[PDB]
Amino acid sequence: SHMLDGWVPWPESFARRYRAAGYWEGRPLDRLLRERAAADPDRIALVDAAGDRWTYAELDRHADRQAAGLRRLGIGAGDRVVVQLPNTDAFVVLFFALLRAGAVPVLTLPAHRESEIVHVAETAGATAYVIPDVLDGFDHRALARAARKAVPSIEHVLVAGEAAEFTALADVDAAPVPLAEPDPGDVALLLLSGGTTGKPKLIPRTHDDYTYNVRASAEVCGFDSDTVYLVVLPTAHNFALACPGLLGTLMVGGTVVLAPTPSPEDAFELIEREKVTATAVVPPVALLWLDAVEWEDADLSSLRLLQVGGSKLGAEPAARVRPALGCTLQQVFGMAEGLLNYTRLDDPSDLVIQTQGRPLSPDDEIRVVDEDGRDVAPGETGELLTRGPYTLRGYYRAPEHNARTFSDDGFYRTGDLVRVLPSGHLVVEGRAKDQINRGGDKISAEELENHIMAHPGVHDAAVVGMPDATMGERTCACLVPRAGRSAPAQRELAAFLTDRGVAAYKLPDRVEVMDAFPRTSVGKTDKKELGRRIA
Ligand SMILES: Nc1ncnc2c1ncn2[C@@H]1O[C@H](COP(=O)(O)OC(=O)c2ccccc2)[C@@H](O)[C@H]1O
Ligand SMILES: [Mg+2]
Repeated sequence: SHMLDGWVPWPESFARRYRAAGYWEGRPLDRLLRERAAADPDRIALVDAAGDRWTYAELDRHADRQAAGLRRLGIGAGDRVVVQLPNTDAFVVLFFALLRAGAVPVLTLPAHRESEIVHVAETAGATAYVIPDVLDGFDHRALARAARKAVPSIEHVLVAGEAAEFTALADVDAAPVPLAEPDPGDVALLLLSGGTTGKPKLIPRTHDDYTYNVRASAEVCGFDSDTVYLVVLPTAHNFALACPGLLGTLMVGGTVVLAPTPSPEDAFELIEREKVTATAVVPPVALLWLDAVEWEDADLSSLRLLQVGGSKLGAEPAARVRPALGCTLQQVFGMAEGLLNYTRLDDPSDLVIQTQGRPLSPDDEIRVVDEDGRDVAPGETGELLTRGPYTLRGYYRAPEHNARTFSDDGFYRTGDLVRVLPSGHLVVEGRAKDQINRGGDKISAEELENHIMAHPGVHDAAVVGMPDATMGERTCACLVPRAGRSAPAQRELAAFLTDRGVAAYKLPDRVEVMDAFPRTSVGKTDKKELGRRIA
C-alpha cells in the first residue's frame, strides 16, 4: 500500500537492485536536515539576502514547530500543498515542515499564474496553497482567491506576509509533536514539468530517489561542509533545489545563501559578502555575469564552481568562464523528470567546454533511437530515452500521456536530441519535443496554442520556436484569424494571456498571421516548415 495513488512505482526487480546498490537508503527526505542538525547543530545552515542567518539546529526546530502548526490546521499525512514562494527562509522552513507533517509539497514558481496554479491544484487535489502577499508587483492573494473559487479542495491559504483574510505562515507554529515517519518508497514531493501537452504535468519524486539525486549530485559536485551555495534560480527549481542545490548543501553541512534575483547587483554582492563557492545559473544569466564583470568591482574570487544548465551553453562563452569568473564550469543536462548529466569537475576543459556531461548514476541507462525507435549507430544523433534510479516511470495522474511518453519496458522519452561520445559524455543537438526553451523556461506549445485560440480573433494557432543568440529560443505565435475577424497583434494577445492567467515567460515574442498552416501527410501542422515560412 502506497500513501498516494495516481503514480507509477518502479517494478520490484528494479527497486531491489537500487536498494542493493545503496542508491535507495530508506530514509525520509526530511532526515537529511535532522541528521546534519544532530551532528553540526551550530553550523550556519541558511543566510537570506538581508544578512539574517540560522543554524542547523534552528532550522530543524522551526521546521518541527511549523509541522506541528500545520497539523493543528488539518494539513497532514498525504495532503498535497501547492507551494509558490520566492527565495526566502520561509520556503526552506516550510519545505521541511510539510515533509515532517506528512504533506506532499507541490512546488510551483513565482511566475506561474491562475492557469498553471488552478490546473496544478486541481490535478493534485490540493488542500492548501502557500503564497506571498505581493511579489514583483503581483498580489498573489488575488490569485489565491481565484484558485479557491475554481478548486474547492483548497481549505487553507498560508501567506508569507500580510495574510488578509487568510492564514499567516508565521502563525503556523506550535509546540513540536511526535510525527510518524513516512515510508521512504512513497512520493515525497511533486515537481511541475516544463510540459509538452495542453496541460502541465506533475512529476512524483519519492523519498528514496530524491535523496539519492541530492546525495549523488553533492558527491559529483564536490559539495562539502565548506560549500557556500548561492540560490540564484527559484528554490522550487529542481536544479537549485537538488542538483545538488540547497538540499545537497544542507545534506553535507554547507551554507545556503538566498539570492533575491540573478542580477549582478544582488548576486555579486552576496558572493563577496558571504564568500559563495558554488551556484547554478541558466545560460542567459551566465552570459550576463560574463559581461558584467567588466564593469562590476565585486570580489568574486571565492567562487569555485558555476553550474550552467536548463539550456545548452555555447562553447565560446563556456570557454570564457575560467578567465572572466575565475572558477570551474560544470555543464548540467538535467530534467525534473530524473536523468542528470554532469561534466566532472576535473574533466579536461575540452569536455567541459564542448559537452553537456555524462550521467550521474552507474545505473542510469541511456538509449538513443531514430524515428523508427531504433538504436542509432555510435555517435549519431537521435532521441534520448533513459531509465534509472531517480527517473520517473510515469507522470502523476496522467495515464494517457504516460502511454505515449514511456516505452513498454519503462524508458522515459526525453524529447531531446543527443550524441553520445566514446567517453560517454552527451552533446545536446536539438529537440524532438514540441516545447520551446526560452532561456531555460519551458513552453509547452500545445498549452499555449489552446490559450491563444481562445482569443475571439484566433481560429487556429501554431506556436514555433525561433533561434535567439542569448535566449536560445524565442516564441512565435502563428495565427489563422477567426473567420471574418482580425487576429490580435503582439501586445493585445499578451494582455489577453496575462488576464487569462498565463505565466509571463510563455507570452509570444512575435505574432505572425497567415491563412493556413503548412501540413505534412497524415495532416499534422508542419512546424519545421513554419520555422522556414517565418524566416
Ligand atoms: N545543460 C542543458 N543543455 C541543453 N538542454 C538542457 C540542459 N539542461 C536541461 N535541458 C533541457 O531542459 C529539459 C528539462 O528541463 P527542466 O525544466 O525539467 O529542468 C532543467 O532544466 C534542469 C533540471 C536539473 C538540472 C539542470 C537542468 C531537458 O529535457 C532539456 O530539454
Ligand atoms: Mg574563484
